[PDB]
Amino acid sequence: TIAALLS
Amino acid sequence: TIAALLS
Amino acid sequence: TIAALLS
Amino acid sequence: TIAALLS
Amino acid sequence: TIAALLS
Amino acid sequence: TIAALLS
Amino acid sequence: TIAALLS
Amino acid sequence: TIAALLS
Amino acid sequence: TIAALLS
Amino acid sequence: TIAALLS
Amino acid sequence: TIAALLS
Amino acid sequence: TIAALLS
Amino acid sequence: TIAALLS
Amino acid sequence: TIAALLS
Amino acid sequence: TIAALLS
Amino acid sequence: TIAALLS
Amino acid sequence: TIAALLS
Amino acid sequence: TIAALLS
Amino acid sequence: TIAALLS
Amino acid sequence: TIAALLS
Repeated sequence: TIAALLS
Repeated sequence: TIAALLS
Repeated sequence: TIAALLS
Repeated sequence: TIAALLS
Repeated sequence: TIAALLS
Repeated sequence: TIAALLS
Repeated sequence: TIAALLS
Repeated sequence: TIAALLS
Repeated sequence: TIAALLS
Repeated sequence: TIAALLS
Repeated sequence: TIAALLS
Repeated sequence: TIAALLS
Repeated sequence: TIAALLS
Repeated sequence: TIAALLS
Repeated sequence: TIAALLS
Repeated sequence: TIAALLS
Repeated sequence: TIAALLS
Repeated sequence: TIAALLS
Repeated sequence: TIAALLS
Repeated sequence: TIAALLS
């Protein structure tokens, strides 16, 4: 699993 | 903004 | 089970 | 926004 | 089961 | 917006 | 079963 | 905006 | 399944 | 499964 | 923000 | 079990 | 901030 | 900002 | 068990 | 497991 | 700050 | 700021 | 386990 | 500031 947020 | 879920 | 919230 | 449930 | 909301 | 349920 | 709303 | 669900 | 919205 | 939102 | 539960 | 909050 | 519990 | 969970 | 708070 | 926040 | 308990 | 938990 | 905060 | 726990 990968959960990512690039902001 | 980049949001992702990979499973 | 995978639960996620990304904001 | 991403809201997810994989079950 | 896969549930998702993307907005 | 995308709302989805795959079951 | 596949349910989706795209708007 | 790009929204996608792939399963 | 693919559900997508490009806007 | 991949759920993504690029905004 | 990312809130996740992998179980 | 993996629980995480990232903000 | 990161709050995590791996169990 | 970069947030990620990899498991 | 691993519990952590990083701020 | 890797949980990271680069800000 | 880091507060951790590895048990 | 860089916060990480690796386990 | 590695828990780190570089600030 | 650098804080780390390695175990």
